[PDB]
Amino acid sequence: GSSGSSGFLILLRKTLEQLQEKDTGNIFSEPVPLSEVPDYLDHIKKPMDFFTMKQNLEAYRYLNFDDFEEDFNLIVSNCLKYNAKDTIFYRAAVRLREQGGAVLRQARRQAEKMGSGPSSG
Repeated sequence: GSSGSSGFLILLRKTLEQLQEKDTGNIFSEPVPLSEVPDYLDHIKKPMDFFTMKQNLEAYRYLNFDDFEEDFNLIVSNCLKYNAKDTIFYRAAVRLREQGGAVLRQARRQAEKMGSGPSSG
């Protein structure tokens, strides 16, 4: 075992929320239904969402920001790779990737400042 890494967990939980704030429509807040999209995966190799990422996070699956960030990226990618600008979910994902960036950029420094060494503070 190890001393334990909790602080990092909190930072993530707090960050994820910030991202949601941007999503006022809650288009990604929930996982896309297969009943309406039988070929969902057929185009998406790794389907990620705000709800899905949460579960993994609560399961201590994300130990390094990079990972916690990856999931999010997909949420937008799989959406921008499956749908087109014309659609809604598309324009909604673009905003998250743009604005959200600030959230992941502000929280990133924290996950690093935690350890007084490779990052000042």
